[PDB]
Amino acid sequence: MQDAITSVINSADVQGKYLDGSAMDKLKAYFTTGALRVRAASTISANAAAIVKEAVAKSLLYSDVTRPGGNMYTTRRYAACIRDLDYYLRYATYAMLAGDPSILDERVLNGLKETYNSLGVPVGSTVQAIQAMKEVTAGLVGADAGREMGVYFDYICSGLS
Amino acid sequence: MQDAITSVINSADVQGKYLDGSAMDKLKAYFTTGALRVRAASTISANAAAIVKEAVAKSLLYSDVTRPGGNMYTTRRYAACIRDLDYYLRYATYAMLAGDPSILDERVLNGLKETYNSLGVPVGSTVQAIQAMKEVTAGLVGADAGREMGVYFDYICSGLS
Amino acid sequence: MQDAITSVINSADVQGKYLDGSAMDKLKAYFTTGALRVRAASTISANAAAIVKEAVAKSLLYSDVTRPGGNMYTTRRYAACIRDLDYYLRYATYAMLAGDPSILDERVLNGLKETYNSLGVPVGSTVQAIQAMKEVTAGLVGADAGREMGVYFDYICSGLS
Amino acid sequence: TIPLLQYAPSSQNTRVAGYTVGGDEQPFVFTTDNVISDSDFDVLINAAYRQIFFHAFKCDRQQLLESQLRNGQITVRDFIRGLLLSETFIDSFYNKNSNYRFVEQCIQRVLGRDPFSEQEKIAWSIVICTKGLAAFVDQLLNTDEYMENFGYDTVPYQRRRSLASREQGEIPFNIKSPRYDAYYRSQLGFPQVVWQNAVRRFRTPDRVPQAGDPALFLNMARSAQ
Amino acid sequence: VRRFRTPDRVPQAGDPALFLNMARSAQ
Amino acid sequence: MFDIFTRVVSQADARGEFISSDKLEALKKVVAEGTKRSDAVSRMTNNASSIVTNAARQLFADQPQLIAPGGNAYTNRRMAACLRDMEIILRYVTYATFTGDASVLNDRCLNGLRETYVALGVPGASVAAGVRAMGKAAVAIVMDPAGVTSGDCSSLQQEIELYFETAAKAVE
Amino acid sequence: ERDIEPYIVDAQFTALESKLGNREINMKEFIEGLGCSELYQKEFYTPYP
Amino acid sequence: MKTPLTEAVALADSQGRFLSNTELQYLYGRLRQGAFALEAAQTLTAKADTLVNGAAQAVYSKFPYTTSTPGNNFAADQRGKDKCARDIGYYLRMVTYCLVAGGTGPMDEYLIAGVDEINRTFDLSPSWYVEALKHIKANHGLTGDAATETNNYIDYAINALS
Amino acid sequence: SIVTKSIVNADAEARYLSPGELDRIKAFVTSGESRLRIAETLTGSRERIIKSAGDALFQKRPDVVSPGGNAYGEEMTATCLRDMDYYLRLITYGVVAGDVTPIEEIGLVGVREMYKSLGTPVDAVAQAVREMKAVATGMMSGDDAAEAGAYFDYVIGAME
Amino acid sequence: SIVTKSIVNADAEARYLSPGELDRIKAFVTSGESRLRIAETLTGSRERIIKSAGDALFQKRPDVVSPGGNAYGEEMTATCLRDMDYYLRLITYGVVAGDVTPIEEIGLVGVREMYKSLGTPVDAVAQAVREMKAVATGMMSGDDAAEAGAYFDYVIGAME
Ligand SMILES: *[C@H](C)[C@H]1/C(=C/c2[nH]c(/C=C3N=C(/C=C4\NC(=O)C(CC)=C4C)C(C)=C\3CCC(=O)O)c(CCC(=O)O)c2C)NC(=O)[C@@H]1C
Ligand SMILES: CCC1=C(C)/C(=C/C2=NC(=C\c3[nH]c(/C=C4\NC(=O)[C@H](C)[C@H]4CC)c(C)c3CCC(=O)O)/C(CCC(=O)O)=C2C)NC1=O
Ligand SMILES: CCC1=C(C)/C(=C/C2=NC(=C\c3[nH]c(/C=C4\NC(=O)[C@H](C)[C@H]4CC)c(C)c3CCC(=O)O)/C(CCC(=O)O)=C2C)NC1=O
Ligand SMILES: CCC1=C(C)/C(=C/C2=NC(=C\c3[nH]c(/C=C4\NC(=O)[C@H](C)[C@H]4CC)c(C)c3CCC(=O)O)/C(CCC(=O)O)=C2C)NC1=O
Ligand SMILES: CCC1=C(C)/C(=C/C2=NC(=C\c3[nH]c(/C=C4\NC(=O)[C@H](C)[C@H]4CC)c(C)c3CCC(=O)O)/C(CCC(=O)O)=C2C)NC1=O
Ligand SMILES: CCC1=C(C)/C(=C/C2=NC(=C\c3[nH]c(/C=C4\NC(=O)[C@H](C)[C@H]4CC)c(C)c3CCC(=O)O)/C(CCC(=O)O)=C2C)NC1=O
Ligand SMILES: CCC1=C(C)/C(=C/C2=NC(=C\c3[nH]c(/C=C4\NC(=O)[C@H](C)[C@H]4CC)c(C)c3CCC(=O)O)/C(CCC(=O)O)=C2C)NC1=O
Ligand SMILES: CCC1=C(C)/C(=C/C2=NC(=C\c3[nH]c(/C=C4\NC(=O)[C@H](C)[C@H]4CC)c(C)c3CCC(=O)O)/C(CCC(=O)O)=C2C)NC1=O
Repeated sequence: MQDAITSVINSADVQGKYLDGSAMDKLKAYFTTGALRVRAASTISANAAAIVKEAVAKSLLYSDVTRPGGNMYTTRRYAACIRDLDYYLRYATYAMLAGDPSILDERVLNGLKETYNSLGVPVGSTVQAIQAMKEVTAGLVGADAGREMGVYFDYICSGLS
Repeated sequence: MQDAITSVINSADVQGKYLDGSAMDKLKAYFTTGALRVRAASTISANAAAIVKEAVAKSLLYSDVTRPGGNMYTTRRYAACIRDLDYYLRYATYAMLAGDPSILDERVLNGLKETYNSLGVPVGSTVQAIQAMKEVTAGLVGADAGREMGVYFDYICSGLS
Repeated sequence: MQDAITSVINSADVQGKYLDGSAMDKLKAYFTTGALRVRAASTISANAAAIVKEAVAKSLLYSDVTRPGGNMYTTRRYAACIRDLDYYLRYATYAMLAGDPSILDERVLNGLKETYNSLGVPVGSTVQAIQAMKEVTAGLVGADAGREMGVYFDYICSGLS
Repeated sequence: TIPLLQYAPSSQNTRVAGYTVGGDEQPFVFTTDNVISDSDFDVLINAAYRQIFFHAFKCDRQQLLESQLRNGQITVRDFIRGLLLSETFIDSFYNKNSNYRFVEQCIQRVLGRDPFSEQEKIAWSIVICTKGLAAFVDQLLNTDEYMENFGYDTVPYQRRRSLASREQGEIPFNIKSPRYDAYYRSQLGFPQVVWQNAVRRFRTPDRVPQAGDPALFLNMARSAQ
Repeated sequence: VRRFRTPDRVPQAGDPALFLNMARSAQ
Repeated sequence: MFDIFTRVVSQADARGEFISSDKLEALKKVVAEGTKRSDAVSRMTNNASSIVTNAARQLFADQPQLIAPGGNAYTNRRMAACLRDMEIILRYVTYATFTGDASVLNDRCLNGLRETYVALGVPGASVAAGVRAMGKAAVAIVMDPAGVTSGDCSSLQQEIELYFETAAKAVE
Repeated sequence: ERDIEPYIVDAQFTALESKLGNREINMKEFIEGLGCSELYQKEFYTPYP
Repeated sequence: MKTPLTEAVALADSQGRFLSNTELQYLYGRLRQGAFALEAAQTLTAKADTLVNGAAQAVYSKFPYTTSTPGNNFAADQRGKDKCARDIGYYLRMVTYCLVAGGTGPMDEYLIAGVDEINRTFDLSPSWYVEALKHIKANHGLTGDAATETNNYIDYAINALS
Repeated sequence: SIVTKSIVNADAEARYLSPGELDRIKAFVTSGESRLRIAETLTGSRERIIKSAGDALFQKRPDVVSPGGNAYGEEMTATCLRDMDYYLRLITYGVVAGDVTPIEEIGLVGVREMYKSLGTPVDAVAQAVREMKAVATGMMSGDDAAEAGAYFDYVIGAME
Repeated sequence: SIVTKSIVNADAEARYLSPGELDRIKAFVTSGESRLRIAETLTGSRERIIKSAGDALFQKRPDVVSPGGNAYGEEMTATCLRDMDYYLRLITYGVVAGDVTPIEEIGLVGVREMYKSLGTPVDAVAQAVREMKAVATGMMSGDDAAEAGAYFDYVIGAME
């Protein structure tokens, strides 16, 4: 679990030097992004349920998954699906606030692949749902923070695939 | 954990159809077997200790296992052996009653292989003991239910080997 | 915790006597009423939340206790009140099935007065709520099943008062 | 052109002989030739209105056909034809119903019998859309069943609705078939719920007075000195 | 007069009856 | 049986106040486009016969059973009756775009037609293909301009495609 | 000691419950995680010494 | 249901004939009508509230025994006058609907078919609504062609009532 | 079924099946024909049951068919009737199973969470299964109506 | 509040307040004046907030005011306005306290269980707080609207 600040401190710590001016440059880059990161995080926290319901209504609803024969058929599997999507959105918001995708590699993509292979979850439908959620949150909170959420959603998809 | 009934309902549920006549055919097959399944289950439940003692007296007793140098030498290992055999017989009776070996794959053969590799338990002696128990219960409860117990004991041996 | 059967057996055992004709007659009375007890328990298990919300709609709603200053004011207190009424209905169903109120003073009425007196819970308002719950479920299951529910509801109200 | 489908008839109280006798379940028969006084024209005109329009109001009444019939140039068969081609019948019955239900209603009201089957209404529904309502009513009147049962000078009725020593015989067809169906009341959207149950007033629940309450003696104290 | 019942007062805080006027005023 | 003018009337009556201004802009532009509407109907109407024979000719080229023996439209009066039905469906869709509302179409001809074709044994999907091809020719007959003043006839092409589609989907 | 449902704004322990559903975690660490988070600390640690 | 278009469809339909040139003329003659008719419907919608109030004033001034004599039908108290505002508002709204549709069919369907039994059983003298429609047709102040249409219009209302 | 539940009960208690539950499985085996008849009559008249129950639900609770409500429009009402179809299907599965457990596995675990996601009022669904129960028990004979009403009653109990 | 949360979070850890938590309490202590100004803005105009938000809610969700809706019959709409007044009061408390522990610890814990026992759609309540947020952030300056919309955002987020 590291921020932009903690990754800068960590990188300056492995080689063993003090804080140089380029580290201060990265830190001021993080701060001037971090103000709008805060406002986008509040907007996503306000509208998370509508974001997830628009994501599943965009991609997963009238397919074979939410139909019978898919892995989203029963109400147990539907509730697990909505919970999986809520967790993707929440951890993407954490990675957006920290400015580092180390949390997504640490807590989300740790053993998610093998349990998704073992339960038979389709990776492609999940990736489509996450990308639909990505442009839903991009149209919600704005353009630059939409790109911020975009690279972290893409990090989740790349760790998933 | 599924019966013949629950597997029929499950298969008709994945493809999404209602109950067809072939499902009713499988269900009536299950019932006309299930009456004698009940009587054989009562007979096995009545005589389980004699069945297990005849199984170990048939195969494991005067070998190197119950002797020194084997994995059945101490009283700790002997008690664990009798408990393992009792559990094989009990779960075979459950699979005979349900008409489905999903319980044997679910609770017996889940991690039994790797702990049998890790403790150094001989697989071949266990398989011989289970087959001896198989024809002991076949001579006890009868021919058709002997075949019923036979395919479930063989399922346990195939998951073990 | 004992039903009518266990209390009859306990009386005949504390006597040290065998089961004479009066005990046989008591057990015949319970074995005649048991089917009605079963059907009333199923009908009460059908409509738990409806009976609870109709009891609050009869007694506690639109009074001072749901207004500011009342003990049922906040959402936490409302949820705990619904929880307490669900407990009273569930344990009255259990005491109806057993035919003996030993579970009520063993597991409801044990420290309930001291708990409610320490919290500041009004005992008269909750007694009126249990009485309205009794009235609603006696309207639900009929005359005699409502009476054999109301005897244990009156037991709970008497032990609470 | 194309002739009708041949539909097999089905069994009913009409195609059978029946041994009828004078009773009240037999509809009072209204005939032009014997009404010859001015009031009996009013009863006949009211009866034909009761059949074709079900109690036509003054807006629905056609002055020309009633006038001309009281003079006597019009036959009551031509009077029924004029009623069916009049616009209040077209508006109330041909507009709101589909072709099949219209043919059902019109066979019941002109011929005095239920249609034999659904395929009969189907077979007669060709002619109304292809040749017009006038040709449908004209072909209906020219058929021999209407002529043998009523004739030129008889207002039709429901024929042999009720058998002898029955409490009920049959629904009178004025009750059975109204001008709307379910399909067109759905277009008008009528079942807006009356919603006069469980309004849930929010005022505080009344509590019955407990034993020994001061109020208990309120009502007697009001009556006392 | 010495009423034996609660005083005639109404519309206490957090009551729905006080907000019934504003319930009527809205669509 | 409903004109779009009395659609606005009946909706405002079920509301129960006067017709609002936004509906009056809409009705004024309806009046400015009803010119297109009415004689779009009649343009659709004139070759109606050649449209009917071309759609039936195409249908019996696509499905050779219906002129094969044992088929539904095989004998001579059944084939003539099928031509009669296709003419009737075209004429009622023509009435519907003249009224400007699909209420005459769904009200006069489509509703019991589904049950009639099922109870007769008549295929419904063949009728659906016929009305779809007939609608394509219908707009194009009404869309292309030959010896006609240039005008905004595209609005009709939209609504007449909707009307033919409702006809084909209600036949089923 | 009670039903958890009137003390939770939403389903609060869905992470640990989902980890137990996979049995990447055991029941004992689920018990320890129930003890560690904030509902138990606001329930039994705050109003008592 | 009398509009010129539905009557053209009914004629073609009753006859069984396909749409023809005769039917077509009605549509562009409905232009001579509608090009003022929609304007007049809007200006009646603006004039509406003072029209009903003045019509109630004229009916009460013509017949003082309504406001004097106590009865259910008579507007002695408030609720009777509320019923009067409802009735004349219904009449004016049916005039507006009749103006927008182009024919008498909305007015003939929503008012005329039952007015004789209602005036017979409920003791509503139709000369009251005669006064009301005459006051409306005097007070509406329509200009040119639109005004002429209303007179034919409102006279049909009085002729149905009388 | 009842056999899987008796097996997991004897497994958790680590013993063989008691002769009481062997007699229960045997009685279930003999009552198979009655439950086949109940599920047969329910699979016969599913459309009539669904149509009458949906119109009774819309007559009772008009909030769902109102504008702004959940089931507004043609496709939304059709999906509402599709969900009633799924629940009557699970009712037939539990009727032929002798147990409520396939109804639990397929359609009772997360219905509150998923209907919290879709926006469906769950008490309206409980009213819908109530109307389906009333209509199906109106169709059946009274003893078989009691059996099917037990499973219907369980579904509306797990709803609300 | 902020001080309660910092004290408890240092209290479980068996340590004193860290200096970062102390300048957090200091910054909240300095921003309390703007918090009190937002609280007076929300308090003084509660009539127009509740009225306009109820109007926009019943415009947006007419089925709850429609026949069969939970909020039906003047008192049901009016009663709802009292629940909206409760939530605006909790919004004012959370604005003053600098944290959402008044709002959560009073009126958000068992809100799902309560509104399920009353038969209320919780999404329509979220729409009510959404319209309250629209009217309230239409009433203030920019940073004041953001700081109040944070707590309005928390209430709508804790609904769903
Ligand atoms: C409002 C826009 C929505 C709505 C409201 C509605 N509420 C009720 C009834 C009650 N609501 C409460 C709520 C609270 N009490 C609290 O202490 C808090 C936290 C501060 C809240 C949110 C309570 C206790 C009641 C019961 C009566 C009472 O006030 O004591 C109703 C009436 C329900 C009924 O069955 O009569 C309604 C209609 N409903 C809507 O449709 C709107 C979406
Ligand atoms: C914090 C990081 C984290 C994640 C993401 C996580 C996921 C996770 N997802 C699971 C299941 C699931 N996830 C899905 C997913 C989906 N539905 C579909 O079909 C789509 C492809 C996708 C919806 C977008 C489904 C259907 C299940 C349940 C399958 C089953 O076991 O029945 C399970 C098994 C337990 C359960 O039932 O929930 C875990 C542990 N756990 C974690 O700790
Ligand atoms: C199974 C036997 C059993 C019962 C019955 C039981 C009751 C019980 N009810 C409690 C609270 C409560 N009980 C009520 C109930 C009421 N107050 C009112 O105003 C109403 C009159 C009445 C409801 C009808 C309320 C409001 C609280 C919360 C008190 C508080 O949070 O301060 C508490 C306090 C702890 C906690 O909420 O979770 C206990 C232990 N515990 C048990 O083990
Ligand atoms: C389409 C053209 C057409 C006309 C003209 C027509 C006239 C006509 N006038 C009639 C009666 C009548 N006509 C009158 C006429 C009058 N009263 C007088 O005192 C004056 C001399 C005269 C007024 C100008 C009277 C009193 C009757 C009623 C005689 C009766 O019905 O017994 C009748 C007998 C039916 C009835 O109304 O009872 C007819 C058919 N019918 C038609 O279809
Ligand atoms: C106002 C609206 C209206 C419609 C639409 C209508 C249809 C209608 N189509 C009919 C027959 C028919 N319909 C067809 C249809 C076709 N042939 C095919 O192979 C294709 C599948 C399809 C051409 C699209 C055929 C062959 C018949 C004759 C069947 C028969 O009469 O035996 C009949 C039976 C009467 C007859 O014509 O002999 C009716 C009533 N009637 C109406 O009143
Ligand atoms: C019954 C005798 C009769 C006819 C024939 C008639 C036609 C007719 N078509 C018109 C307009 C028009 N007609 C068209 C038609 C088309 N433009 C295209 O590019 C398309 C290919 C084609 C439709 C497929 C257009 C685009 C207009 C423009 C004006 C309008 O919208 O009416 C107008 C408007 C007034 C005018 O032109 O003076 C007339 C008169 N009016 C009549 O009274
Ligand atoms: C849409 C077409 C339409 C018309 C024509 C119509 C007439 C009509 N007027 C009525 C009542 C009324 N109409 C009036 C109005 C008047 N009576 C007088 O004496 C005054 C002179 C006159 C005021 C101009 C009154 C006073 C009643 C009350 C009858 C009662 O309360 O019993 C009623 C009884 C319904 C009720 O009880 O509210 C009907 C049906 N209703 C309609 O829906
Ligand atoms: C067998 C277990 C099972 C259940 C329960 C289930 C529910 C379910 N309900 C759905 C939709 C729905 N269900 C409803 C139903 C309702 N809303 C109302 O107004 C009515 C009161 C209520 C009907 C009782 C509605 C309106 C939708 C569409 C929601 C939307 O599109 O937003 C969908 C989305 C479409 C699809 O993928 O088929 C699913 C999966 N699926 C299952 O496999």
